[PDB]
Amino acid sequence: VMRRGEIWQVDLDPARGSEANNQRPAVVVSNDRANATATRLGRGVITVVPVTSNIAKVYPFQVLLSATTTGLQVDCKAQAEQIRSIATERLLRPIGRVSAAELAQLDEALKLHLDLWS
Amino acid sequence: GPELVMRRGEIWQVDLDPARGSEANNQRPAVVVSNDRANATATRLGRGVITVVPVTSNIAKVYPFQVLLSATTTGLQVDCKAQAEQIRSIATERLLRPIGRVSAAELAQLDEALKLHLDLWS
Repeated sequence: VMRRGEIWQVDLDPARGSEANNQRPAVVVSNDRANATATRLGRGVITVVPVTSNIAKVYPFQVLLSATTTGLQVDCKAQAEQIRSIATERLLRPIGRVSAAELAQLDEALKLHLDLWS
Repeated sequence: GPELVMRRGEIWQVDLDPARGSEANNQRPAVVVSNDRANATATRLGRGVITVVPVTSNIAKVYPFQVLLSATTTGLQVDCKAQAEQIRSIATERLLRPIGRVSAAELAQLDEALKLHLDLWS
């Protein structure tokens, strides 16, 4: 049981170059039928958007996540340009859930970054 | 190695290792799906991250989140299928060489597969 919108701590190592690395929170963004399939076999993959506490300059393909509603300890930003499909074994520990507003803007960021305007 | 001129829809050979579980692994073709503003930025800076869809020649069953890619037009040596469920942002340091490009109809199917997989509507 993992669901779209949930924030999990995930293990991204090893990484190369500007790829998000270390262990960090990430938002599940794959659909829940795929999530259910991945949990079924046990293996399978799920797609997540990594999160960083280094807010700095926020781009239109990135979304500010509130520590107050997510369970995070500080406000972070989800980087849609770092989207990654991961083996379920990289899931470490659940932290929380994004609001509906935050998730909707993350759908917008994904559509922008991947040029999915239709 | 290569000059970083990758653009959306192109097929490039990329190094995905090391990988865990069902993650697409080793060096294999993948389809560039990140927007060309970001890709051109990566060209200008000579570094960045490029979002790709890895490819497998194990056709088997083509699910709605996967797209059949023909050997005739891609420059691939056999028919392959793009796996939207394996979408991954990768360092430009992982790009090995350009292979070719998918057709516009194939890229449109890949757009639909991505929207399906990531639960997006437009």
